Order: sequence, then structure tokens, then C-alpha cells
Amino acid sequence: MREIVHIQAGQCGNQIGAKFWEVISDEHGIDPTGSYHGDSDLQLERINVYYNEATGNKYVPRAILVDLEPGTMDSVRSGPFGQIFRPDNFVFGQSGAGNNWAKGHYTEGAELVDSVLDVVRKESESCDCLQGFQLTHSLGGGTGSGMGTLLISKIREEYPDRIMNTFSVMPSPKVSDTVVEPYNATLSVHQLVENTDETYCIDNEALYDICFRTLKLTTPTYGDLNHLVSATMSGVTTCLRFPGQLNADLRKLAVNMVPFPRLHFFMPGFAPLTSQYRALTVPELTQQMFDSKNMMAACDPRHGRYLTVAAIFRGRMSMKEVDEQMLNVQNKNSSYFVEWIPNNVKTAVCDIPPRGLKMSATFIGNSTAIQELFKRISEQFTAMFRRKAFLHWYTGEGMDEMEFTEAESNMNDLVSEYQQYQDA
Amino acid sequence: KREHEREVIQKAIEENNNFIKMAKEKLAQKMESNKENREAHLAAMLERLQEKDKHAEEVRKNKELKEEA
Ligand SMILES: Nc1nc2c(ncn2[C@@H]2O[C@H](COP(=O)(O)OP(=O)(O)O)[C@@H](O)[C@H]2O)c(=O)[nH]1
Ligand SMILES: [Ca+2]
Ligand SMILES: [Mg+2]
Repeated sequence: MREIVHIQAGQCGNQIGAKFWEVISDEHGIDPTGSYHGDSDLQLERINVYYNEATGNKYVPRAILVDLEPGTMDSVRSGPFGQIFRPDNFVFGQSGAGNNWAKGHYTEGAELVDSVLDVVRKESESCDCLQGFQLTHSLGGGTGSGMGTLLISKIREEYPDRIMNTFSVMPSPKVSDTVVEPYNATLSVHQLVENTDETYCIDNEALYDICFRTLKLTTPTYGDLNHLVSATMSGVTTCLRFPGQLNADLRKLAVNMVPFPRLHFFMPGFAPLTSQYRALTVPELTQQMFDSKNMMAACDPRHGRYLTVAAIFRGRMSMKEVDEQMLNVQNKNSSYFVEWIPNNVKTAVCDIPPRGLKMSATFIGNSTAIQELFKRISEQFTAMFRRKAFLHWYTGEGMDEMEFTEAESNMNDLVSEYQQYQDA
Repeated sequence: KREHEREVIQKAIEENNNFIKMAKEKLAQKMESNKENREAHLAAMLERLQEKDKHAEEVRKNKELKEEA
């Protein structure tokens, strides 16, 4: 009974978080009313990891919904699986964050953070053995970015010995709401560097490119982008939700994936990405899984080296052929895997496939090429900060320019740290 | 970090209050200074008119002196 507490904060965190619960509830046979209607005991074997069991054999997600505006959470409550969430787990304010990290982190979110921690405490007290927490949020806004990192710092203070995991959506000018997104992202990244054990870097630039270039969607929407995130989130949590031997819990995943404490930002990948009835072979899954076009971080893996890799295959397939194909990719491209971490690629297989697919593969890579993402944010940050542009939105909330300078230096140190192990 | 969080929000409160304080004080200084200036201009105007009245009394008094002779 290794429970995980889920938190979704802000517009992006709740919209993506809602889709995630919609996807995995279908995989576990849980209907919108919380009643189980599956046909396999494998669905309920690890059901308590994400779901609480209530009176009447009801499965209530262990999810806490946080926002500084009621708008998105009202849509979630009126959505397909809206009624499955615990009503007391809806914690929301009214002022909003205005896409401002300072408002979420220092002024508006500070007023609300204690009430969120009360719900976190209530959920944790009923856990037989709490693994830790997973947070879904964006780094470009105000609530998920500012208040989300405030929650992480306070949760770590109250639960220092638990694993902190995040799905963090990186901003991009291609899919952009405000010009201040590089400011909010840079401030949030330093918080993640210190206070998370695992962060899946989901880049809206990559999601847009996959929808446009690969899926042939001329005008991608957020719903189209979130479909890729839902599939990715389901894949990366497969080892947590189903019986298995590899990366079965958050801490064991962290031990396998994080060789250095600050370098814990992962590149996720998914296959297939089909724009559909054709069967996909095991060699095809492996090639697409490692292909840059299937990466969700918009970083070129060939520009860096893999520190560690986690691979998950879902469906009824030949595990012998899976081992052969996995060894084939490593042996044919060994230059992109660091030689000082032997056998850094670990492969898991799950029998239950995702909805609508016979075969699927999920990629989790700790590559030094993720520095390209942080360099991109750093360049956009500096372009404005050198002229102190748009800073008044933040100094008006009590922040000083020195805090921005330290955040800028912290991320450049992170970039330099990645470059250290790419040449070693 | 908790100490820094307290200092940021207290800094935002202090700057907002100081802005309100400066706005209130600047306006009160302007309204008082304007009131004194306008009253001074009206006082100068009335004083000149009173001096005209004093001149008129002198003129009329001067006529009575010559009428006696
Ligand atoms: N992938 C994805 N990104 C989103 C979504 N909504 C907002 N974003 C991104 O998140 C950033 C805005 O943050 P947002 O969540 O709206 O601000 P918040 O509600 O105050 O936390 C921008 O960079 C958007 O591109 C969504 O539904 N899906
Ligand atoms: Ca208030
Ligand atoms: Mg928004």
C-alpha cells in the first residue's frame, strides 16, 4: 500500500491533471461515478497507489485540485470525470495570479497555501505508506508556477523524507500566453532544482511540433497538446500503477534515474504517434521511442549523452524481441550513452496496453541535451531582463531585481553542470 | 526561505502604503497651497478696489475744501 498524493495547480495543471485521471481511470476500469467495472484483477492490483477506497466499493482519486481562480476547476467539476474527485479536495481562491510568479508564490498564493496543506495533510494521514507526491503544473503562468513551487517547498518542509515528483510544462513562444513566461519559468526552475526528485520536462514547443509536423494538425489546440501529455503521463506512471519489478515506486525510480541530485529533469517520449489501424512491430516501437520526433522536450538527443534511460513497453508482445531491440539500439548508438554508468538503460514490460492501441512504448530519458531547453529559457529571460522589461509586475509584489539575478545565475549553473557530464 | 517570503509580502505592503501616503500628502499640500494662492489673488484685487474708494473719498473731500473759499 504505497500511496501517491496527486496535486494539480493552475489552469494548465488542472486541465492536464483532469485528462490524466480520465485516462488512467479508463485503464483501471473506474467509471466517472467511481465504481469499478473492469474485467481483470491486474487493474485493481495496485489501485490504491492513486485511488482511495470509500463506502460502497467506490474508488476516489487521491487528487487535490488547486487554483487561484475558480474558472478552470469549475470546468473540471463539470467535465467527464468531474464527479469522481473528492469535493473537499477542491481548494481555490478568487483573485487569480495574473500569469505572475510573485503573485502565486508570495502574495496571492501565500494566503491560500495553508488551506491546501490542510488537504494534503488529511490525505497523507490516511496513507499506509506514503511514497510522496506528484504535481502537475505549468512554469509559464502564475498559479502552477508560483504557488506550485511554494507548495513544493512547504510540502518538503512537512514531509522531508518523501519523494517529490512533478510534470512541469515548459513555456514556448510558439504556444505562448504572455511575454513574462520566461521570467516565471526561470524562477520556477530553481525551485525544482532544489525541491524535486523527479521532473518530467514537457515542452509546449515539442507538443506543438508533434501535432503540426507529425500528427498533421495545422491548427493545434491545447486539447490536442494535452492528448499527448495524457498518453505520456499514463506511460511514465505505468510501472507505478501495475505490477512489475523495475521502477515500481517513486524512490526506486529516482535511484535508477538520478545520478546527481540537481540533474533530475527527464525527457519523456511516447510511441506510436499516429495521425491508424496498422499493427506496430517491436522494432518500430523502439526506433520511434528513441527518435527525437517522439520526444516531448524539444531537445535533440544526439546533441547530448544519456545518463540514464527508462523504457516501458505496453501490450502483449515478445519480451525476447523487446530485449533484442533494446540491446540493438544501445549497441548501435553506444556513443550517446555515458560509459561511466554501466547498463544505464532499464526496460519494463506491461501486459495491459493503453486505450485504442495494441502496442505502445514510453521513453524516460535523463539526457544532458535537456540543457538546450534551459538555454532556450535563459536566452529569452536575458533578452528582457537586460532591459529590466516587465519587471514592474514583480517588483509591485515585493520582489527585488536581485532575486531575478540569482535565478538567472542558478539556471546558468544548471546548464554548466549538464555540460560538465556531456564532455566527461 | 520562509523568512524571505515574509519579507517580500511585507515589502509589498509597505510600498503600497507608502504610495498611498505620498499621494495623500502631495494632494493635501497642493490643495492648501492653491487655496492660499487664490485667496491672496482675491485679497490683492479687493485691496486695489478699496484704494480706489479711498481715492474717491479724498477727491470728494477736496471739493468741499475749495467750495468753502
Ligand atoms: N500543454 C498545455 N499547456 C498549457 C495549457 N494551458 C496553459 N498552458 C501553458 O501554461 C502557461 C500558462 O500558465 P497557466 O497554467 O495558464 O497559468 P496559471 O493558471 O496561473 O498557473 C503558458 O505557457 C501556456 O502555454 C494546457 O491546457 N496544456
Ligand atoms: Ca487578499
Ligand atoms: Mg492561463
